[PDB]
Amino acid sequence: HQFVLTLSCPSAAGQVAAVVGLLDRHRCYVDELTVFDDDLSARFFVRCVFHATLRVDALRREFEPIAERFRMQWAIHDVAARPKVLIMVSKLEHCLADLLFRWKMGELKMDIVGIVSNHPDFAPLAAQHGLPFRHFPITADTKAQQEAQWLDVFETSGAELVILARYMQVLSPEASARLANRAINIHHSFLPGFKGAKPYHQAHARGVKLIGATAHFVTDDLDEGPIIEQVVERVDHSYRPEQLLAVGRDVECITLARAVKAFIERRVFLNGDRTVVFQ
Amino acid sequence: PHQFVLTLSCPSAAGQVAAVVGLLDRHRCYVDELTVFDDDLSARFFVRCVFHATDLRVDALRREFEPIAERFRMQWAIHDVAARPKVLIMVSKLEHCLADLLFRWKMGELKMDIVGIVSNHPDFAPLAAQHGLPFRHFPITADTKAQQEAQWLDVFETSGAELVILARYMQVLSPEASARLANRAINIHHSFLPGFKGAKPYHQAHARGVKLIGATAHFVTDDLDEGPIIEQVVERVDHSYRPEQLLAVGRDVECITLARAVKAFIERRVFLNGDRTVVFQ
Amino acid sequence: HQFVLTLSCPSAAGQVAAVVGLLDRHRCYVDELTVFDDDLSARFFVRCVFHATLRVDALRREFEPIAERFRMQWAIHDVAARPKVLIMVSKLEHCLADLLFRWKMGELKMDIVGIVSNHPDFAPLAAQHGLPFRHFPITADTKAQQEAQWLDVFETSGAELVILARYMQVLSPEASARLANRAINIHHSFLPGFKGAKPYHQAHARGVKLIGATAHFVTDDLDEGPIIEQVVERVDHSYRPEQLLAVGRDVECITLARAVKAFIERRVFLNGDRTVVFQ
Amino acid sequence: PHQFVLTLSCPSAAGQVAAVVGLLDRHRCYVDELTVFDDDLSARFFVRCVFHATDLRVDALRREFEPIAERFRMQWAIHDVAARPKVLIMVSKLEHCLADLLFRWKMGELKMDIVGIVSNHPDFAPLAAQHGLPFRHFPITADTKAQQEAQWLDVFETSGAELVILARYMQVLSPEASARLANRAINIHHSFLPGFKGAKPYHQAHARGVKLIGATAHFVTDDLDEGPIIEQVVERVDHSYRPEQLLAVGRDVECITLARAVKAFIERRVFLNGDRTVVFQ
Repeated sequence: HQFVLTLSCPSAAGQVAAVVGLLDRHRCYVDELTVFDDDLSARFFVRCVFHATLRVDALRREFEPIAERFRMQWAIHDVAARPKVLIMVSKLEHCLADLLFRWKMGELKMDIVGIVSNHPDFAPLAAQHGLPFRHFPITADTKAQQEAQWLDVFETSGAELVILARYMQVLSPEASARLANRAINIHHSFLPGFKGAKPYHQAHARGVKLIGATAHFVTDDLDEGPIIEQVVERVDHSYRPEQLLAVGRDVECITLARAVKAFIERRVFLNGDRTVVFQ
Repeated sequence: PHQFVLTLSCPSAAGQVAAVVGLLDRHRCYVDELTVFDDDLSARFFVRCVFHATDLRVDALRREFEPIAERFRMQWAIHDVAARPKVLIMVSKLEHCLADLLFRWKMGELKMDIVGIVSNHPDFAPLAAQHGLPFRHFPITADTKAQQEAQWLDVFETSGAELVILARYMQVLSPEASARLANRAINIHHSFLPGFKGAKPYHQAHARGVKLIGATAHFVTDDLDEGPIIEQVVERVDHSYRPEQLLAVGRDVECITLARAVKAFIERRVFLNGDRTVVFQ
Repeated sequence: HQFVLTLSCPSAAGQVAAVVGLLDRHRCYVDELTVFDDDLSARFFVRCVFHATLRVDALRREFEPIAERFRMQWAIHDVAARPKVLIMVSKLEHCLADLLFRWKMGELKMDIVGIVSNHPDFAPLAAQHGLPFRHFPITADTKAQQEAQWLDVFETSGAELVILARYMQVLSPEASARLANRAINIHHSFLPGFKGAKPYHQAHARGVKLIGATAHFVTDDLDEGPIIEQVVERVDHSYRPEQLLAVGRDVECITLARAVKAFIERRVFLNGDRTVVFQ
Repeated sequence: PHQFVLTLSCPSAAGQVAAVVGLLDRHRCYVDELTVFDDDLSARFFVRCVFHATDLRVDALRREFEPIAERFRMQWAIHDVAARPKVLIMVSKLEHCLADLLFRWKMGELKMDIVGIVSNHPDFAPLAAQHGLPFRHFPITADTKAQQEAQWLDVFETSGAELVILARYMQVLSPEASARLANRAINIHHSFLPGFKGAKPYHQAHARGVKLIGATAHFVTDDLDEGPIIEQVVERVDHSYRPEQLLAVGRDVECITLARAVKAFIERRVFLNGDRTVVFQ
């Protein structure tokens, strides 16, 4: 019966001794351990998976004063608990279908509390998987009201993460602030970047040899919130624009799944405007 | 078998390959490799064909190719595969690409004849000397940009080089110089996802927490670092890499990316296709 | 409206001229061309995707004397035709489920004429995809007869390919000969090779840093038939035997899918005991 | 910051990290890196910790580590990160791994001191000279296998090298030679999937139509080309690669694989774990 401790704090003497000292005090066998010290942000990170050899509740309570002393933000999760997630989607199926398959097959150990959309298109996909589907359409005069609707479902469902599986509506500053660091977005990426209409036609025109994607945390910042994962795939001159699009969508699937997996396995930490991701 | 390679590009139309293989069959040439690509968006057609004589009057073959090139409006060439293409390498104060190229050359991976190394600095004169290669230092001052280009462009012409490699040569070629070296000069630079402009891009990459570091090799044009892409390569990095460690990765990726591009050029596998390239494997 | 011509023959002068000359004679625009000449087996290979600008039927008819002249094995397939495939499975779901997903999502453009198994485990899965499922159990005294049962299904179904999605019964020499070069198998692979009991425990013990898989054509040879694809994934010392197993199964999925796609897109040719695979 | 790296392995038990960090805190050392791994199947525990002084009596730190090592039955070492490990490189007639290591060394990627290059052949004497490295040629005859090993084992001892790198050294080390170099010699060889035994393995790989070519770097034992694996790498190939082209790829992968193993060793990231290894990133 395992548990995973994660924590970050300002780097300071005695932090490791305090943490391992506690684990030892409560006779915890350490199944996994990973530590990282960022001398530039002056921040320390720990992920520890362990199990007892009554003891875990005592460890949790005694962790409080250590956390206060070092100003640590931390969490201890039951590894058997499946994090609750809400998946948002529009009219593009690929990321949603990919996540549901990885979930079906046991790769992503999470509880999908629901699938929410501005379109009705994937009601049957949600049904084929026994998952609740909520359709909240948007009109010109109801953008703030529609957001409140799905943000309400987010709160009442107990979800701790919102996965934007190619949800195509721009989130308001207030939505983004409210979901800051508890929502993961996915989009395509190019080297060099292409902005504006028909980016895959631009990428074809420029004859790029790589197509990519980036998964990041949603924040209420001027630019994209913190990067979690980036992946690229090699292409060549024989790829028409529609074939580049196909590669991009595939890379979005892998990229999103990696990000989501790292979040639900407690391997992703915020480090200012960037992330720490443990393998 | 003594091999030759025919490369050609021309406007899209029917019957080119038939005409080419017909001529080759008549000269009793065995086709070892044949790659064809039609780009229906740019309406351009590309062929690379490696062949050898089965029993070869190569001059008579070229002569008989003319009616074909004229009919189909082809740009073309037949090279002797044994010939080592002549190349001129430009460098400034950064050693890494120049050193990587010299290593691959010395070990026989890059089969080219380096007619000279040219630089705005004297730093790598000893490196050149150690490899038995001519080195020329042509310094630049605010006033002598045009004069200094004329100097190395002179070396380029008199040496017989058919390719100039900018191995992190950190001076911008004039529009005059780019035009004279059109389709005959390859540049390398670092590439980021997302892009970073201005000073200290590796520090920006670090602060942005990128998980990839890349590089792009391209043919040189007037549009600074943005000519036709030949090759792009990236390497995975993570949160533990400080700016100077990302810099080390970028320089490594520049090396591999440039070497790949130069190799495709000397193996006659890269063709211009407007603002992009066709690179056969 | 596209067609794909594939052919292999003993390498001889005039072979390209004959093929391109015929394509030009019938005003066929070439969408894709790939040729390869193997000077060691002295064998020539061509894959050509084209469309007419009545003409294709005449081309097919006139291809016969050229094929006879050069001793070519060849085929012209309608690209819109979905090759018919039969999938065999036992109690391991992973490859079958991966193929069904890729099929469902339109990546593998094939008609699955049926799923056949020695166990009943994946009947519900088959029903969920609207596919025919046949359970043919095996007992000590009926191994020859059970093979006949699914071989009959294979013949009557019109399938041109049998995909062994971790079908765990050894095929008889007669079955192997009958399915020669029309069936694809998948198995795990290691560097170095591990034979016998618990190969993932052996891989863990030896501390390998890579886990792989190989997809190959079934033949009636002593060793496995021609290799179509091999893939490896990196692992490390922290991977327990059960985690190595998980990576291996994942790689089997990717490897099989690549081989199957290459077969249904007419990109794989036999070249004696090896294969030519066009990208 | 002047860094040190502590490495240790010991039987699994509770309390080691606490004791280690406690000591480091007592000497006001800042922990820069800490990697821990317990292998519950071999019942071995491994730690690598990089640290530096903040306000360092290193010999008092070592002295105070003794009670900890004794109690927990640890094999351990504290190395100065600035120190360049001393290495001896063995080579025969194949240049590729030696040349690759020498380039990575010259360019600053492999921070080690090469105390010498030893060979059963004279071929690479000039390669050593050019890098200012001592070269020793120790030829072998039918009746002198034991005498010749004694010659280069003597160089190993007197040179103060802590690592022998077998850069395609093609003589089988004796059981005595292997024993003296236990945990201190790295070998490289090609690896295939499936495995090929005997003459002309690349021709065999070609005939089998393999789509990958690999290499394995390992510690040396009595067991020929078998020993604790440090690193494995593979490169994709296809039907168009002739046997000699497969060989060229295999040699390239041998270079990369060996270089990664050597770098892991000199960075103190590789631990023995019975018949396998632990390699921290």
